[PDB]
Amino acid sequence: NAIHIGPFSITPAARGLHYGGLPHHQWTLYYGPREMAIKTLPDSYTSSEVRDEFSDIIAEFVIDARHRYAPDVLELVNSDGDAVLARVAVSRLPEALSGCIPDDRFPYWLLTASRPRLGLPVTLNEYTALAVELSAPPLAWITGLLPGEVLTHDAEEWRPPTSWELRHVVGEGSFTGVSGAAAAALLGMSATNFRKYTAGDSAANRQKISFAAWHYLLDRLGVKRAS
Amino acid sequence: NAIHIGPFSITPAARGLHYGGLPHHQWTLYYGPREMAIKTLPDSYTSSEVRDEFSDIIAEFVIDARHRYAPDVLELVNSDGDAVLARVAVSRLPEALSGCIPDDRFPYWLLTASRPRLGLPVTLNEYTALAVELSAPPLAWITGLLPGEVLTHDAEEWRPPTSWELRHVVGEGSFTGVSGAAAAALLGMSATNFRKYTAGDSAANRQKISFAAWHYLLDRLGVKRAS
Amino acid sequence: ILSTASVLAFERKLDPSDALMSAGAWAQRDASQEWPAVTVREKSVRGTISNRLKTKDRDPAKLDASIQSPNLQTVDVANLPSDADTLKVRFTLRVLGGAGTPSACNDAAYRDKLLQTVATYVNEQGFAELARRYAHNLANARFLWRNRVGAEAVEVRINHIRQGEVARTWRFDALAIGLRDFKADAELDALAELIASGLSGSGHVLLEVVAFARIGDGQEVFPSQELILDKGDKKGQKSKTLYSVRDAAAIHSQKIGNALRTIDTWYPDEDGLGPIAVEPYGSVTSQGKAYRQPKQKLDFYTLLDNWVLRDEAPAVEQQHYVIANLIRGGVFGEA
Amino acid sequence: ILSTASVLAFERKLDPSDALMSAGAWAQRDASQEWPAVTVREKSVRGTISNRLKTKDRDPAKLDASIQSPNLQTVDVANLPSDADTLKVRFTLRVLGGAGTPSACNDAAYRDKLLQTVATYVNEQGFAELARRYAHNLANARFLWRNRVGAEAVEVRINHIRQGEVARTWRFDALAIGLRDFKADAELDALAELIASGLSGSGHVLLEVVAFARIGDGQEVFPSQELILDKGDKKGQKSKTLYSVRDAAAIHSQKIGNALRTIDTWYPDEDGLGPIAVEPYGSVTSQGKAYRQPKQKLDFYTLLDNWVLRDEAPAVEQQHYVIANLIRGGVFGEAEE
Amino acid sequence: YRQPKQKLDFYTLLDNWVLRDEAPAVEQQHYVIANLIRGGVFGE
Repeated sequence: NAIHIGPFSITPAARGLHYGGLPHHQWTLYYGPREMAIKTLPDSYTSSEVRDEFSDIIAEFVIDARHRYAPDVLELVNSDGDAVLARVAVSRLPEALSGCIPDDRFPYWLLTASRPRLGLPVTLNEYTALAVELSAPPLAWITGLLPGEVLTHDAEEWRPPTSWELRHVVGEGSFTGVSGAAAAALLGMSATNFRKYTAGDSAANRQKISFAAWHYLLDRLGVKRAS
Repeated sequence: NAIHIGPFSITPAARGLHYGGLPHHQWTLYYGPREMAIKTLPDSYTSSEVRDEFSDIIAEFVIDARHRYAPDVLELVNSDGDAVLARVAVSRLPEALSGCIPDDRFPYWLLTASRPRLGLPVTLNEYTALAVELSAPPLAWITGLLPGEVLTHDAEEWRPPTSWELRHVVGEGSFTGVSGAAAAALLGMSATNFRKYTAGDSAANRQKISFAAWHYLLDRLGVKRAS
Repeated sequence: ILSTASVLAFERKLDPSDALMSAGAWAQRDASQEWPAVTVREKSVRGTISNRLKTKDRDPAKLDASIQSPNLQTVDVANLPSDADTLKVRFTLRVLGGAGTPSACNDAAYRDKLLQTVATYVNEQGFAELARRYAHNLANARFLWRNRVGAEAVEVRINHIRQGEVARTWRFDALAIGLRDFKADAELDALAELIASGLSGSGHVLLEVVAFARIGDGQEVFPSQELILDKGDKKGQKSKTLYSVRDAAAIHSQKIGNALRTIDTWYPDEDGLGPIAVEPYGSVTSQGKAYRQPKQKLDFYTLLDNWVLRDEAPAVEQQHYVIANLIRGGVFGEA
Repeated sequence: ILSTASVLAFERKLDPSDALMSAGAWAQRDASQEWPAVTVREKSVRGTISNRLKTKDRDPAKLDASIQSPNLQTVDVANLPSDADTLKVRFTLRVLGGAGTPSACNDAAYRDKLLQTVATYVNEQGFAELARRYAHNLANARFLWRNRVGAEAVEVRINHIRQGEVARTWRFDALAIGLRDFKADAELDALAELIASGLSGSGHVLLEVVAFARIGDGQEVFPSQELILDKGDKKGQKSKTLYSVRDAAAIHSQKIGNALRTIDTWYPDEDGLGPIAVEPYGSVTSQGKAYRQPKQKLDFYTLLDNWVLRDEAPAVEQQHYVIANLIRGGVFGEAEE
Repeated sequence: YRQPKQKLDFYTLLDNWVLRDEAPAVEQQHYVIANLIRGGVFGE
């Protein structure tokens, strides 16, 4: 019997062995089609023990994925160049930047955090406009694990996600950590009609989600801003 | 034959008369169940002439509705009290305010624009957080004309809008001025399936819109922020 | 009654060594015993972004920012010396025989039925067809994978070694024999019947293979690669290593073994696409597609289970396929 | 209905070696076989403070105290011997051909669709234009990057070597042909004909490129520059490393390959800026800019998708650009960044 | 010498020349062009 923790799966190996006189079994931890770890555990283990045998590897993978796909940071500096006044984490670049060094001609500059800086001079009202427009949700790093073609705004290239992609955000094992019931209440549906979406295969009574419901759900969970 | 300009309707009066030797007709301009103006126009008038006979009254009603339901304005002042540095139009109040006068203890204050001011001292990073959270879309004044129960976030009290309410935002006569085809492309649907929504009565082959599609459409048109 | 065994395993035949690389000058190929080895080195590379972007055209400034801070890596490389124009690759091959017998089993009746089926196959035909195809794959230098591409003239040379000396030599032109079809020629048939004599258990055989390829001075050769797991992420400096046994560039054995058993022409899809390597659910990772899907009754497992348990033979080409899969060896059990 | 493949890869054509350097005197150019190599040495350097400073600096006491403690570096350098004035560069080149076939794919239909696309291209236009531009870039010594500038006279010989001996010969003056345009010439047309024959899968070609550049006595040359890695150094280490094969200064092969494909004159920005190298989102790194931005419809991917999937064949120069990018090779598909 | 609190270093003179078009005296222009003939790394 498998165990499912979000997009991860833990399976046994169908024929045990005797190590030290006691019967054991090999277990494998998968992330989609990629095998990550293998352990040998005895029997008389409940499923919670098999869970927290691998919990640390799960947490480390979460830490690395969070650090790698972190969004970019802009900052607001005065006319000298140092003494950053405020920071903001954006999800896109404001498209007018070109490599700059601040001088005394203007009292406010908006630079990047990367080292060969790009920058722009602002006047504290357009800065608020850019902060409103280009900001990033608190869980924007989950978008680094998604295929992109399920994330576009254009309706012509979009395709509905599969169940394995959909388990990245919904379910108690997912990275948001939200339930199916709470996500169903977030969309104004029943729990059963929402469970219809996450069956596993469309032949076994499963429907695709809509474009609008998918983007609105990504909006309400704080993953994609979806203006 | 009626003429429909968004939520407005222009009907003739079913039996004309002769004024100055020429045949005429009475016309009435409605806004839902409320009658607004009555004119007497001759025949040999195309529908464009009957349109711009009333265009000015339509524009004046738009001007008054825009001014009345305008959102509130906050402002950022330094330690003296005058010389506002930046302004922002919010859609809600930040819930921690209580009537204040700025002093020299802090260099930044966030006051209201109404006269017995409320205010709060900030430090230019939480100010950006409040600006990201509580800002207002460019067409937020259209929400003043809507019944509210079609605008709530709670799924238990929400009801779908009727066709007359739905003509406030979609259609060439609406206040946003967006087409049915463009709104259908904004939701990833066909034009015909979107025209299914705006028929007029559900007995005459018309379906209600969903909760998620309605809120996502209000998000994408810049009417309600819908976080 | 008479089910399949739960555990069942076969040892491989046609064991190759690893291939060793060395360089020298053409027309000195007959005196190639002191040719020096090819060594791997390191060099630095700076490159920019060249893949598809995840978001297509929503951010040009991110593209310029990625350009202004490019990527730096360290990379292994193998070259010929700047005064030699010929690669030399040498390995040995051992043929065993005793093809039918597994190395592990559960039911005695299962393996008895199995080896009597194999005895019937070997009584009908010899190993002559499979040995012909193997000698054909050895004639052209297919085991030079990328080093064969665009070469000028490539010639192989096989010796038969019984005691410490050579019994019979062969020479070929590997560009005469294409990679597309299986012809006949008397030298190739003599080699093929030697292979079939080795496969039958009638005697041991040991061959050594040497291939020369005229490439050009200072050009690039291609050994096998290795694993750079969890090492190209923190700084990403080292990013490619080549396999080398005792400071000489080398190819893995199983790459040569994969190159040898590309003889399967009987897969149902087409025949204008050339032979592939044998496999249960015969698949090519370079195209991401498995011929002999289990839906059609042409995979290895259903063919074997039909031949042994329901006791009807498939077509003779499918008998060639299942016998070649038994020659390859592996683990066949309930997983 | 016909979507694109998820995995796609093309091996490269136009494979060069890496070029190594040697030295001698002019008018010994026809005996340059025993010209010794140019080696690399080391030397010490003491530097000043000559960069911008932060605002919390520039208090002059701190500046003077910074000038008090100096920095001592070691540096690799390479220069001509003290009685020679000509630099010699030598490498070989293979033109492979068969540029249409991918090395990995998923859809068969996508594969033969683009196969018949490049077959229609190669039936309409030959390989004559691209081989003309390639032989142009071989003619002028563009692969000398910084050794070309400020040189007196530069001459380049090509030998087409078919068997173990020479078959044909070329000689040029590299600064006669500009780095700005593409003219016509009979010998250049014969060379471009040979290259376009090799690209079309007709024959087997192999060239040897030798360049002679007149610099002066004892002057400095420029090989490729390596990358040094050190984790919390002690401020006495080297700060510059040079590439060398078997104790002879050399240029990386990809530097030569980048100099060879500098044939893009069709980018929509301007015309007085010179040809650049063929790239998807065609970008040079010295400017830090990206011509063929994807918000314009002139990058490689949108041109390829409009040509293959929906049959909008672009302008003929854009077709030249796409075929050049296919000759370059690369990785396309859903290994996206 | 050319201490940058005095407005006579290379950087401030170059910035005032290129941006605000306050071209300095001809000897300072000689100094700036000689510094450009020297060459170097002028970035942050």
